[PDB]
Formats: sequence, structure tokens, C-alpha cells
Amino acid sequence: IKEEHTIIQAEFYLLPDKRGEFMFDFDGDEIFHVDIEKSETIWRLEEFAKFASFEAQGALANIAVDKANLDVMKERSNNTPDANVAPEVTVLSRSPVNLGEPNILICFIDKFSPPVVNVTWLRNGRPVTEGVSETVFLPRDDHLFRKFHYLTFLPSTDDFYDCEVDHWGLEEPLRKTWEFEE
Amino acid sequence: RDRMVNHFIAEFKRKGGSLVPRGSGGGGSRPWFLEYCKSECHFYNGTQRVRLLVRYFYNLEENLRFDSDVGEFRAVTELGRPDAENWNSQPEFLEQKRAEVDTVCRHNYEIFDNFLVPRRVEPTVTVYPTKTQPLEHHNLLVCSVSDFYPGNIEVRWFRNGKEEKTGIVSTGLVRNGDWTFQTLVMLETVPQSGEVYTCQVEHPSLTDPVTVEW
Ligand SMILES: *[C@@H]1O[C@H](CO)[C@@H](O)[C@H](O)[C@H]1NC(C)=O
Ligand SMILES: *[C@@H]1O[C@H](CO)[C@@H](O)[C@H](O)[C@H]1NC(C)=O
Ligand SMILES: *[C@H]1O[C@H](CO)[C@@H](O)[C@H](O)[C@H]1NC(C)=O
Repeated sequence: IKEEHTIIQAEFYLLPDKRGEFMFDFDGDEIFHVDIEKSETIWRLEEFAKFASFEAQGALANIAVDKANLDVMKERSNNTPDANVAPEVTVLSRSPVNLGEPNILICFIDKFSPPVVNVTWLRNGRPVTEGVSETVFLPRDDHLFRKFHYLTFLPSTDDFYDCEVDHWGLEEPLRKTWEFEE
Repeated sequence: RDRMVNHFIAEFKRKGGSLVPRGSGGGGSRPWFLEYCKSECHFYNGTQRVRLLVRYFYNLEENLRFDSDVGEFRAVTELGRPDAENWNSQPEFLEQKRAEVDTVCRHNYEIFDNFLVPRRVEPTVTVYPTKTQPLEHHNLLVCSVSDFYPGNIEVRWFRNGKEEKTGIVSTGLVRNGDWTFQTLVMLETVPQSGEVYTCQVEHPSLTDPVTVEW
């Protein structure tokens, strides 16, 4: 056999928002990421924590330099702020949707930049704050970002769901609707 | 449990001069400035042969990179050159990056080969039609293959015997972000009596193929 894999250490620092990021990718999936604020390693899947350990200070230090560099870079190009590339959204179930059996709706915001979005899940018109989770800003092969959003939902014949994505590159927030169909 | 994961260390970019800018889009666009970097450890066959590739961005474009194969930084665009030249003049830095194929790329592989590499999860295979009532075009036989990992897999729809190599509407490999894939391989057909459809799924968590007739 032959093992083909790619580990990526992606980090960034973004102004004006003053928000950085330091994470590792394994064949496309987040191995983990550091919480630059709380200063802690957040494995993608908790089971990982029992196999490796990343001293979260390490990240904080690199972001410190990436903070510096951005001021260098921003000066080297006349503080010319590039354009904003509106993200592409798509709501899909995490597994086959049977009526009554718990599932999850994945809200995949893809191909965007800058790395900042406002995503909202709506169940039957109202915003849902419980049973919702999101991933950090994930890398792509290119220079753009993708980021996943999840909402635990009970496959009902009565409901409907929406994902609302608002990005500095959209005229009006985007809203993809999902809804059981049978 | 293995060792502690290493990371690539960031270097301050010597400011440099100033380049006369190309442009920036507006019209519903707010000003932003992003310094972004990607250090890609590429393993062709485990740690046998590895290729490092550090890619420095800035806003919407890659402007400088460090290929293992080339051995020095290269300007991808003009904005990156001031750096490519400076870092390239720092002999000590150039060896650092050069040693990173090891101190970082391999050191971390080795660790990850213990849990990440061998991670396997069998796919829950599922067959069913999208039977409406009319349509005429005919409701496609949906072979949903969910929750599997690694990505690579092969899902084949068979028409009673032979590999019905056509009308295979597919989603392709979908990635959920929680380390689980899935894919629906839908067959466009007209379900009729005396004929059972089959879904043959081969995967690195399956010694033998999973087949679901319908
Ligand atoms: C890949 O590496 C393994 C050991 O890690 C060994 O079989 C050989 O070096 C390579 N195998 C193939 C099939 O290339
Ligand atoms: C150039 O960079 C300066 C930073 O001092 C900024 O104020 C100005 O708007 C930029 N554009 C031009 C055309 O000078
Ligand atoms: C919505 O999010 C922020 C607050 O988190 C708000 O100030 C801004 O108008 C919107 N952000 C984006 C990235 O569009």
C-alpha cells in the first residue's frame, strides 16, 4: 500500500476585526485549532486529545508575528483593501432523513473571503440558538475559505429550515431553505 | 498516546519598500486586510518522501511561497518579492525551513499515523426510490452511502447482473466537517417486476463489499 496525506498549518490575522486563527488540517478535516483568546487547544474530535498534545502558546506566538507582518504588508501596498468574495451556501442533511429520527442540517458556507460571516439557522421562521454548532474558518486548496454550521433537528413533516449567511461581500444576506420532501 | 505536535514558527517580514498598487474592488465592499499563511506538509508515501510547501497570502492573493523542491522562497506576485529576497538572504532561515521537512513534517506525521491515518468508519449503505406517483421520467433508485471515512470508496449500481454504467446521477464525495463522508449514487430507471437493483460499496473499512439489493 501507499499512504498519501497532507497536513496543513493554516493561520491568519484579520483587520479591522482584529481576529486571528491557528489550526491544523488532515486530508481536509480539522485536526484541531487553538483558541487564540482563551489560549487553548480545541481538538476537532475530543478523542484526539488522548493521542497528541499541542502547547497552545505556540499558536499565540505565531499569530503575534502574523500580526506584525500584516502591518508590514498593509504598508507595502498602500493599505489598498482588496474586494470581498461573497460565499456560496448550501444546506444538506448530515445523514438520511427519516421522519422522527434525529438528524443534523449542515450549512456549508464555501469559497468566501474575508474570513468573517454571520450565519443564522431558522426553524419555521424563527432563529435557533439551541442545538447549533459551527467550525472555525477552514482552508481550501486556493486562498478562499469554507466553514460548516450544524443544527440538530427532528425530521418533522410540519417544519422547514433556513440558513442565513451575511458576509461583507453580499448585497443582502443569503438564505438557503431546506425542508423535508417525500 | 503519542508525542507533542510541532508547528512552523513565524518570521517577521522585513518591511521592505512600497509597491504601486493594482487595485481593489468596491460597490458594496468594506475595507479589510488579511495576512494569511499555509504550510502544507505533503506526504506521497508516509514519511518516505515528503514535500513541504509554505504559501503566504495577503487579501485575495498568494504572493510568496517556499517549495521544498525549489529550496528558496519565490515571489508569486510582486508584493511577495521584498520578502522572498530578504528571507532568501538569511542563510540560517533557509536551513530552518529546510529542516522543517523533518522537525515538523515528519515529526507530526509519525504522531498522526497512530490515530488519524488508520481512522476508519464503515459506511451505512442505504437503498430507496424517490417514487412519487406519476412523473413518467421515473423515480431514481437512491443508493445513499453515509458516515464513512476515509473518503475513497466505490459505489456501483447493478441492473440485475451487469454494472449499469449509465444514468448514475451522483453527489460525489460530500464532506460533513465532522470527519464523516457520504455520497448518494442515484440511478435513473423505471422499476419493473422481475428485476432487482443492487448497490455494491467497496471501502477501506470493508474487507468484503457491502451489497444492498432492491
Ligand atoms: C511506502 O512506504 C512503506 C513504508 O512506510 C514501504 O512499503 C515503501 O517504502 C512504500 N511502499 C510503496 C508501495 O510504495
Ligand atoms: C496610500 O497609503 C496611505 C497610508 O498612509 C493611505 O492614507 C492612502 O489612502 C493610500 N492611497 C493613496 C492613493 O495614497
Ligand atoms: C454581521 O456580523 C457583525 C457582528 O458580529 C456585524 O457588525 C456586521 O454588520 C456583519 N458582519 C459581516 C461579516 O457581514
